[PDB]
Amino acid sequence: MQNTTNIVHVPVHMGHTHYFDYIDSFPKLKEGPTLEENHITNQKILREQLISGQQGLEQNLCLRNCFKLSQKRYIEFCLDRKCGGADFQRAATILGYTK
Amino acid sequence: APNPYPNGIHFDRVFPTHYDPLAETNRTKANLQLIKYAPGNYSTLVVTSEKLPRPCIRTIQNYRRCQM
Amino acid sequence: YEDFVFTTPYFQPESTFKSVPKLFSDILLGGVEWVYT
Amino acid sequence: TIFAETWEASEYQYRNKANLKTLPVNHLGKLAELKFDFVEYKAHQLIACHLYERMTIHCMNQYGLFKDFYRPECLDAQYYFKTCVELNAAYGIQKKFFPEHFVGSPYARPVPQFQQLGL
Amino acid sequence: TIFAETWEASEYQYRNKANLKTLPVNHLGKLAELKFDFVEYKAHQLIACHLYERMTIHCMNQYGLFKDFYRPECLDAQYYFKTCVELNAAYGIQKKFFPEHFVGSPYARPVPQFQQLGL
Amino acid sequence: ATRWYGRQPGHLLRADTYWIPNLVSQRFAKHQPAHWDGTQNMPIFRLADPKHKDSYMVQFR
Amino acid sequence: DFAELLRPLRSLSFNQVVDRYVLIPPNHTFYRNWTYEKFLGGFGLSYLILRELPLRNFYARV
Amino acid sequence: FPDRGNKRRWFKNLFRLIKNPMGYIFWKTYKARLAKPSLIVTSMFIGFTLGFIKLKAQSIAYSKKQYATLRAGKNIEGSGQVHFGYHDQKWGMPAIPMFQLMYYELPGNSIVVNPCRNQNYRLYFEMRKKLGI
Amino acid sequence: TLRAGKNIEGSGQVHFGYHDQKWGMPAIPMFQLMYYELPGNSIVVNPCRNQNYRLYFEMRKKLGI
Amino acid sequence: TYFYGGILEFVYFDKSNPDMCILVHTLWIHLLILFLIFTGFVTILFSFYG
Ligand SMILES: CCCCCCCCCCCCCCCCCC(=O)OC[C@H](COP(=O)([O-])OCC(O)COP(=O)([O-])OC[C@@H](COC(=O)CCCCCCCCCCCCCCCCC)OC(=O)CCCCCCCCCCCCCCCCC)OC(=O)CCCCCCCCCCCCCCCCC
Ligand SMILES: CCCCCCCCCCCCCCCCCC(=O)OC[C@H](COP(=O)([O-])OCC(O)COP(=O)([O-])OC[C@@H](COC(=O)CCCCCCCCCCCCCCCCC)OC(=O)CCCCCCCCCCCCCCCCC)OC(=O)CCCCCCCCCCCCCCCCC
Ligand SMILES: CCCCCCCCCCCCCCCCCC(=O)OC[C@H](COP(=O)([O-])OCC(O)COP(=O)([O-])OC[C@@H](COC(=O)CCCCCCCCCCCCCCCCC)OC(=O)CCCCCCCCCCCCCCCCC)OC(=O)CCCCCCCCCCCCCCCCC
Ligand SMILES: CCCCCCCCCCCCCCCCCC(=O)OC[C@H](COP(=O)([O-])OCC(O)COP(=O)([O-])OC[C@@H](COC(=O)CCCCCCCCCCCCCCCCC)OC(=O)CCCCCCCCCCCCCCCCC)OC(=O)CCCCCCCCCCCCCCCCC
Ligand SMILES: CCCCCCCCCCCCCCCCCC(=O)OC[C@H](COP(=O)([O-])OCC(O)COP(=O)([O-])OC[C@@H](COC(=O)CCCCCCCCCCCCCCCCC)OC(=O)CCCCCCCCCCCCCCCCC)OC(=O)CCCCCCCCCCCCCCCCC
Ligand SMILES: CCCCCCCC/C=C/CCCCCCCC(=O)OC[C@H](COP(=O)(O)OCCN)OC(=O)CCCCCCC/C=C/CCCCCCCC
Repeated sequence: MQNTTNIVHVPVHMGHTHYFDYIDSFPKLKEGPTLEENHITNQKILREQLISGQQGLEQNLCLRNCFKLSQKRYIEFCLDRKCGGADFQRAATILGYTK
Repeated sequence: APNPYPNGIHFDRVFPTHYDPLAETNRTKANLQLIKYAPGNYSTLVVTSEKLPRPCIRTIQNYRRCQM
Repeated sequence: YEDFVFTTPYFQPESTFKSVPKLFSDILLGGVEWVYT
Repeated sequence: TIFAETWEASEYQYRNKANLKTLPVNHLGKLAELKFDFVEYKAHQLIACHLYERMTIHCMNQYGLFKDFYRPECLDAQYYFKTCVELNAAYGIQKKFFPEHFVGSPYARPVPQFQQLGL
Repeated sequence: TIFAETWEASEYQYRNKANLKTLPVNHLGKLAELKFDFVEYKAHQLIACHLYERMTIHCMNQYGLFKDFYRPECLDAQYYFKTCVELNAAYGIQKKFFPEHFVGSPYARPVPQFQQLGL
Repeated sequence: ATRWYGRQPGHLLRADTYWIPNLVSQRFAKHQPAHWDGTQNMPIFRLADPKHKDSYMVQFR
Repeated sequence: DFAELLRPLRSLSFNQVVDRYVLIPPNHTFYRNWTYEKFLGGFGLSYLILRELPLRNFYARV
Repeated sequence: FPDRGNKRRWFKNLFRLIKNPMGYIFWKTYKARLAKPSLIVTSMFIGFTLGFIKLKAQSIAYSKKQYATLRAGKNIEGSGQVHFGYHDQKWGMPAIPMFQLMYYELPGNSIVVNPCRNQNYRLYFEMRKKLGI
Repeated sequence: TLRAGKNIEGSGQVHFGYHDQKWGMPAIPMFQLMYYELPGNSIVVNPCRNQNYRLYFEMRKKLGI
Repeated sequence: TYFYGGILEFVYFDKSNPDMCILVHTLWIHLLILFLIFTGFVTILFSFYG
């Protein structure tokens, strides 16, 4: 079995140039926004989050940290002990984990 | 460095030596034309596991979370 | 079990006392190859 | 666990993997390198890893643990003993949950039932 | 059987076996080696092994089978045609009964069901 | 299957003048009749295997 | 021409075809490889004749 | 101008070597061979040269073994028999009398068909008498 | 490769079997203008690593440093 | 195949059938080459004509 064998699941286009073998292009490649455009787009999100998304944050952060535990029984213990007697299903709806 | 724990695995080059790690106190040096010893002069047998990719781990965390 | 489900088929405890007589099989590090010159 | 003094070496060699280590019997020659006088019974030298344990004790009684135990005959016994029980612990587990890895096991290369041959 | 003029080159390559052969498209350059005049439609040159067949007929009509057909341009067409239908018959049967041998088949490397993961 | 068929040892003649012990010992050997037993595999000579007790001096490479 | 390839068969029956071209009596006494010994052995015989060329210049015979 | 007398001198000496190599070698080495070394040195030259040629022949044979192994279905990375990994190596027989008395190379002409094959001729003698031959 | 779990028969990179070889840059200007060897000192840690220092500057201000 | 055979395996069937020709003149040339080698051995080491 050839040692330099690879199975690729996305299309690649190989350049037919003498003395070189490489991938010169990807079919249907779309050039997205520049790094500066995404930078400006992100700053608008961070600016709003800095001005209007900082009240009532301490509670939401505690809920998020409680849900990062391994077992469910430890989450309920974290909510009741740290988050001031919160409910599992009621906190999961705030964090957006409910369907 | 201590004498490596006896290991009968060896590899011959010119002729079969019939190496016995229990026949000598200190292990004789490996001559290029005589013998090559097994790897890990100072090694033990353990069990290990590869770490799955980070994105694959996040999908597993999200499944369990949505499950419970 | 403890808020976890591990799907397994029905275990047969009778397989514990399965009579398996040991058989001889020796490994020879240093043996014969397929072709020689 | 091994419930005897002797074990077949092939039973602790792999069948589908390269064999880079063996499970050798106790090195009785290291017992003659102790310069001091000691009493050792031949009934305890074959059981796995126990000889290196008794030697370590003999050396820790004659000498201590500081500036006198640090001689080649005593450190190799302590290293052998510590290494013997680690290798045997791993081989014992591997024999318990991975018996198919070793030679002599009927599951390393299972023999099919006659119903699978189509005759 | 191939029900088109074109086939993906990878779909006839082995995934778990060394690739020592390809199933190439018809060699159109061999058609320009015939010195004599002939009428050939482009709508028949891509289908597998047929171009070599038509070339053989053209050569067996212009020349015969004795002392005039034995020229390199005509014998290579007869050999390519005899060889193309032999390989394609073998690859076609291997595609029918051993689809798991080729790249692109989902059975070459089966993807497990979610119930096999234990989540 | 190919490896297995290849280990079935071939027949190697006992006559040997290249090893000096056989060059001397075989001068005193008595060739006795090998009565056919109904087979086509009678090992009336030595076997072409490195581990054979009469072929270990031969270098199989 | 395809019908000319089958000319010697139209005059025969199937039994004659088999006994003619299939069931050739076995005879393994012939030196079949003489065909190559004569051909390739000719290079040597031709050399024995060619090495006597009366070309005066040595480099011409080269 | 160059020395046009030296033109094509390499070609000319090559053809003279082909015409009579022993004579070309003899006279081109005559003044050098006037000083002959000892029997020991001359023997070492021959022994080491023929031994190098003998190992070259064995390596040619091992390549045919690797080609047969390739045709048999085993792809081969690298080359040679100097196994870098966890395998036994078999160096060539040391060309010294110690190993030349204990070992000797396998003569293929000693691998034979079992003479039991000749007992099948018994069928021929019986069929001939059955047919009245 | 050996330590990673792949035993090696033979040695070298002159593959006798069905593999691609790479012989080495011919020491002539033609190939020395098209090819150049991989300089290991050019393989670097991504500078995004330096953006984790933002955490330090924010902590120092929270603790009043 | 079902009763007395093995698995059906795909292999490439070589149409070229090599065969070393057992000839006579080849050993003649071989002797001539060794005869030159032996004569050179004699010409260099067992030549006493000068
Ligand atoms: C009374 C006086 C005389 C009057 C009569 C005058 C008329 C004389 C001529 C008529 C009588 C001829 C007798 C023989 C019958 C031949 C009939 C025939 O058709 O032959 C055509 C014959 C075959 O044609 P071909 O099919 O092309 O085969 C040649 C191919 O090269 C082959 O290539 P290939 O690759 O296909 O095959 C390789 C080939 C090997 O081929 C080669 O390697 C040779 C290649 C040539 C050298 C390469 C450079 C070529 C450069 C190209 C240009 C060459 C031009 C040469 C023109 C010469 C014109 C004749 O090996 C073989 O195939 C088999 C060879 C083994 C045969 C063994 C010999 C049997 C012959 C009988 C032996 C007894 C005869 C006496 C012995 C000789 C005298 C001591 O053509 C040749 O003869 C070629 C020349 C070979 C040299 C022969 C010279 C012999 C002269 C003898 C004269 C008589 C004795 C003189 C005594 C003097 C005192 C009186
Ligand atoms: C529109 C389409 C067009 C299509 C056609 C295109 C074709 C273009 C044609 C125009 C090109 C030619 C221009 C005219 C040149 C006039 C210059 C001149 O006055 O003569 C200088 C030159 C000077 O030689 P010199 O003064 O008599 O003495 C030489 C020295 O003494 C030195 O001799 P040395 O004894 O002392 O030994 C040293 C010697 C020999 O040293 C060696 O060891 C080299 C040996 C090379 C041959 C062997 C290679 C090894 C492999 C084979 C093994 C054979 C031996 C095996 C032995 C048996 C083994 C058991 O060194 C040499 O290489 C001598 C070569 C001559 C000097 C030229 C400068 C060469 C420097 C580059 C060297 C590398 C290239 C080597 C080329 C081969 C040269 C023979 O004489 C010539 O050779 C003239 C050659 C021109 C011939 C033209 C013939 C007609 C051409 C058209 C025919 C159709 C062609 C169709 C081709 C189709 C496409 C492929
Ligand atoms: C560098 C290191 C590595 C070296 C590796 C090995 C090198 C190659 C080894 C080759 C050895 C083969 C020996 C063959 C038999 C020779 C027996 C003999 O008595 O010799 C005299 C013998 C001449 O005796 P003759 O037959 O009575 O011819 C005199 C006539 O007056 C001739 O009449 P002429 O004067 O009018 O002709 C002009 C003259 C000068 O013109 C030339 O030769 C220059 C151009 C010749 C063409 C280039 C040659 C290419 C190679 C030939 C074709 C492939 C191989 C053929 C088979 C050859 C083996 C027999 O032609 C000749 O010298 C004789 C003809 C040359 C052969 C041409 C025909 C070849 C085809 C043979 C057909 C017959 C055989 C049947 C086929 C056999 C195969 C199954 O010489 C030869 O025939 C050729 C010898 C070639 C030797 C070349 C290299 C020798 C030196 C190697 C040094 C090794 C290193 C160690 C040295 C240590 C020093 C310190
Ligand atoms: C196509 C294949 C290509 C690959 C193979 C290529 C092979 C090429 C070889 C070609 C020939 C080599 C060049 C010879 C030039 C012509 C003859 C000559 O030398 O003129 C006479 C001239 C003096 O001799 P003289 O005038 O007759 O006086 C002597 C008295 O009459 C009486 O004697 P004395 O009382 O005055 O002193 C005692 C005696 C001392 O006794 C000896 O002669 C010492 C030799 C003992 C045997 C050595 C083993 C045989 C070597 C050949 C077999 C190779 C084995 C396989 C190699 C495997 C590894 C590759 O002195 C001598 O007789 C001569 C010794 C001077 C050294 C001879 C030249 C070196 C040995 C031959 C080189 C072999 C290379 C083969 C492979 C090369 C692959 C790259 O020698 C010189 O040129 C003086 C040069 C200074 C030599 C001393 C310092 C040398 C230090 C470098 C040593 C290199 C060793 C290489 C080892 C090879 C690998 C293990
Ligand atoms: C009634 C009293 C006795 C009369 C006896 C009759 C004598 C008749 C003499 C007949 C002469 C024959 C003339 C024709 C031959 C001439 C051509 C020739 O090659 O001579 C060398 C000739 C002369 O060389 P040189 O430089 O003048 O040195 C001359 C002497 O070597 C001197 O060199 P050095 O001055 O430097 O002295 C140092 C010496 C230092 O030596 C020592 O100090 C002590 C030696 C102790 C030997 C210990 C041996 C231990 C053995 C252990 C082996 C164990 C393994 C056994 C395996 C058993 C398996 C179970 O070391 C050597 O010279 C080494 C020489 C090698 C000798 C090998 C034979 C040894 C025993 C022979 C016994 C013969 C019976 C004599 C009884 C006398 C008793 C008192 O060399 C050449 O230049 C010609 C070309 C040679 C090319 C090499 C290939 C040649 C091989 C073919 C030769 C022809 C066919 C075979 C002939 C026999 C060859 C052995
Ligand atoms: C070459 C040596 C000549 C002198 C030798 C003297 C010693 C004699 C000792 C011989 C002992 C007998 C041993 C058995 C010999 C076997 C010969 C052999 O095997 O080949 C026979 C075989 C018979 O052919 P088949 O019909 O196929 O076989 C039938 C078998 N019943 O003979 C042949 O191969 C044909 C070629 C024979 C040699 C030809 C000689 C070549 C020389 C050619 C130059 C002659 C002049 C040519 C002129 C041509 C004019 C047109």
